[PDB]
Amino acid sequence: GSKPNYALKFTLAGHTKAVSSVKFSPNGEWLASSSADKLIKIWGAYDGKFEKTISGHKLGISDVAWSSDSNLLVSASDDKTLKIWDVSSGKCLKTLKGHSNYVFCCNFNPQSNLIVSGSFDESVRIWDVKTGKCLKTLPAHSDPVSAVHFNRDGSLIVSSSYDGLCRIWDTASGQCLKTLIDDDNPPVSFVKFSPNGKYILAATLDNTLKLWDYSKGKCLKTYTGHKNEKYCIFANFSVTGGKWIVSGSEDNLVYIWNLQTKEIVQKLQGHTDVVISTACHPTENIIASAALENDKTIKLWKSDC
Ligand SMILES: C=CC(=O)NCCCCc1nc(CO)c[nH]1
Repeated sequence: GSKPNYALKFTLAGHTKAVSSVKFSPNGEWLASSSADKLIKIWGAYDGKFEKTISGHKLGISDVAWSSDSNLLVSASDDKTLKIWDVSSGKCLKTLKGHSNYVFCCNFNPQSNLIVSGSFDESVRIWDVKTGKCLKTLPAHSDPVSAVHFNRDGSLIVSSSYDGLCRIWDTASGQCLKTLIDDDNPPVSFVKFSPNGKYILAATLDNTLKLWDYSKGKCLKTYTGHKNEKYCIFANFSVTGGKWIVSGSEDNLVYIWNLQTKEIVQKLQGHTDVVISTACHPTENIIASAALENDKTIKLWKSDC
């Protein structure tokens, strides 16, 4: 139908501190979760079945991301490192050292030969997956980096910061192409490219999501109704059914908007703390949501539409 009907199917318990991120594997089989408890957990995407715990970070994890082939994860930790993991063995393949403060956000490029990271040290780093060597350090921002993401062909990186800026970087040179958002405030708490790489979805700590045209550098859509003044809450393009924007909220709800009309089409109730992270399954109408330390659970929601 025209609106989704997401309903709770599974609650995934096991993290012992706040969950920080959840991500579906590109092949759809797995959900990965990261937590302040220093652990990564792997779960079945369709039945929530616990698969394994991946351990090694010395302090909490703020983000985890999948390689394009679903075989590797990268994690960003308060221990100032990223780790690359073999999902099948659970083994740490590489430790990426160079940031001078907490690593907050990470992602592979589509090629999955590079990792991008953002840190409280105000830099963005670009890493070689094969060697674990730092290829480039970008003096990207003047406050902690809240998000980093590659576009569809890997030629661009978008970054956001508490400095109030969203910047787009040429991957190959590390040089800045555009400052898309240039305000002193509010903090930009999240950014990512649209699936086709033409738009950027940006969260600001004034309870606002905006969809930007990258080429024109202009705001096309605004999404409001949720609460977001403190946390770096992820947002998603839902594309398997109806075309939605999905975000967590500091009122403990998942918000779903119609991307074109900007109307709220569903609010998912169940969590008992801030919904910090949401993920949309690559082929099924399935949302994963995760909450902070009063809750510490992940929820799987399914819709017919
Ligand atoms: C204020 C800090 C805060 O939001 N802490 C919660 C755990 C980390 C969530 C998280 N958000 C992103 C967006 O790139 C990465 N990791």
